[PDB]
Amino acid sequence: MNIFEMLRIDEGLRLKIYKDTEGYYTIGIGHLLTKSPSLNAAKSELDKAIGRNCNGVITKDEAEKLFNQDVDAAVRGILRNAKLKPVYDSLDAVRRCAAINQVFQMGETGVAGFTNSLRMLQQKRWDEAAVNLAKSRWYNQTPNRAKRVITTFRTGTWDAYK
Ligand SMILES: CCCc1ccccc1N
Ligand SMILES: [Cl-]
Ligand SMILES: [Cl-]
Repeated sequence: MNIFEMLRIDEGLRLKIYKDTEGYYTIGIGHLLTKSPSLNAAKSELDKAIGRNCNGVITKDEAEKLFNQDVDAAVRGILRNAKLKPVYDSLDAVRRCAAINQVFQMGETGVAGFTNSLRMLQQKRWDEAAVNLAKSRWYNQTPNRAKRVITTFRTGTWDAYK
């Protein structure tokens, strides 16, 4: 297992514009297009990201390309963050995938305010961090996914992704 496979599992793959769990226009492998509710803004955003007139539809390769860029951006966002960086570097490889997942789904912002969890993870208090992480709107809105990420942080194995 690796980050791409993991995220492909959590986000799925859709080649036509769709609405995410929060009702926002998205495409491909969880690639957010816009928070606005105007489909047209969304199509404009898609065309600009792809570089051609898509008319709301993309190819598999195009999707995968956005996905590459997006995984990369996420990691790089983590590395640039002062609160995040030190934590991330303290983790092993599996757990780092779980960190990237979260940032991919919620932004560096969202994650940057999980202060108490940050600390617990840095101290390697797995079970404690796991409980703390579940006390969140993130877990409450997307429990199945949050469960898999939390298990991942908790155990350092790919079991939740089976
Ligand atoms: C709870 C925050 C977990 C975390 C630590 C380091 C980098 C990214 C993320 N998501
Ligand atoms: Cl792009
Ligand atoms: Cl879910």
